[PDB]
Amino acid sequence: GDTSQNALDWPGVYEGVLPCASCEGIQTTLTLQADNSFELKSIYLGKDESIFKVAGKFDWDSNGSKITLSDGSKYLVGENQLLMLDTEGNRITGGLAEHYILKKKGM
Amino acid sequence: LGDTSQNALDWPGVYEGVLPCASCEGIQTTLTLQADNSFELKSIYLGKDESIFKVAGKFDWDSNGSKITLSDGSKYLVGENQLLMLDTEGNRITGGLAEHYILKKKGM
Amino acid sequence: GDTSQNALDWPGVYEGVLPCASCEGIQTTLTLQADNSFELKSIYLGKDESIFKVAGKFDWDSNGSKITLSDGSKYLVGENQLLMLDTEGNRITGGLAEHYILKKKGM
Amino acid sequence: LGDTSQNALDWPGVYEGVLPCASCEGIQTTLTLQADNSFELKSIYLGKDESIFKVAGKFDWDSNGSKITLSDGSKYLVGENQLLMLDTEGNRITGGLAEHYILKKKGM
Repeated sequence: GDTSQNALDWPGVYEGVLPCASCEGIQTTLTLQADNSFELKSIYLGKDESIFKVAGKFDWDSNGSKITLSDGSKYLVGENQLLMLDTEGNRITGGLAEHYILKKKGM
Repeated sequence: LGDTSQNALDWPGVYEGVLPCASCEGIQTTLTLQADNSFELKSIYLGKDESIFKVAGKFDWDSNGSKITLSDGSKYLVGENQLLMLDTEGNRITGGLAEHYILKKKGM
Repeated sequence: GDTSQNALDWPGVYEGVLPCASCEGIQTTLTLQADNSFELKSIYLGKDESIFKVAGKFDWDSNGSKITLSDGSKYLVGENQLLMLDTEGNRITGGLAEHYILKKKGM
Repeated sequence: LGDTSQNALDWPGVYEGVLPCASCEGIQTTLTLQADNSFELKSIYLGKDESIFKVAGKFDWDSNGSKITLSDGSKYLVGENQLLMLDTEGNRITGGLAEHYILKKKGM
């Protein structure tokens, strides 16, 4: 039971501008609820703004540490943040590693 | 005849860079363009879970002879000794990572 | 001047369920205005529904026949329909060719 | 030990099918899985503008030993003499084109 899922005040809204494969950035808002539902809004930055929204349920891993959303995206749940992981749940390395953090709103 | 980049530039060749990756460290990219408007793309998705993509196809130029669209839908502005990846609208990508979208000709 | 752009009552709302690479289908609504603006809504069908929206300007080709949206997608404008084309503006062939038609709403 | 498809099936092998394509005729697909959880994918995007993709990488199984996720994010349900492509939620794809998501083992 000594998990992040139990330890952290994780329900809430997280925001960041994530790297985009073919655009300025993905202005991301990810809202998590205590009932393991979520709302993801992804704004692909550019002259037209293009907005992807998905709402659904997410799952916790067996360690109560990482979540997987219904769009397949994974996050490490941390103190005042979510860290988006690679397709297979590993931390994203390299020069842009910090760009994958979604900070709890107001921080 | 058209006073265009397509006609002005020695654009057939090999271009390389490391592009931003939506969910990985980066995309080590090698894009080879031929005069007959065929291309070959290699993309190594870097990180703890590496993969390699290789794409071959044809590309097309816009009416202005400036921008190319690859068969995978990616667009590039063809420039002097470089390609600049554009967004889906065909616009130059602005912001913090703008320079990360440049593929320079090999040996530069 | 003898073009589809001049001939057709093309402004309006077009709908269809397009093939999806990794889902049931893309329930698509594409609204075109006379001023060459558009609104595209794409619902990726499944248990969570995921919705992509983009609004912007579109361009006509020199023949006044095919349009290109700000997300890069292309359409042949026809009588009471739009026909989505491949990346390079060619008609999509094969067994599923008719699945790429967006019919004007009410038809 | 786990009573799972991963342990039950002779799943290493080559699977083929023609998948639906978002903006082309179809995707003639060949997916090769190895016992060490590495894969090779060939995808020919059919139509008037043909292109060929080749992807190599690793894949991972879910805890139930039933579903695999490739390094490109695609998921499949591993079954008897077939793979079934799943949606991004990992659910079986329903509707009019449901059977088009099956890749059968080669020679079937």
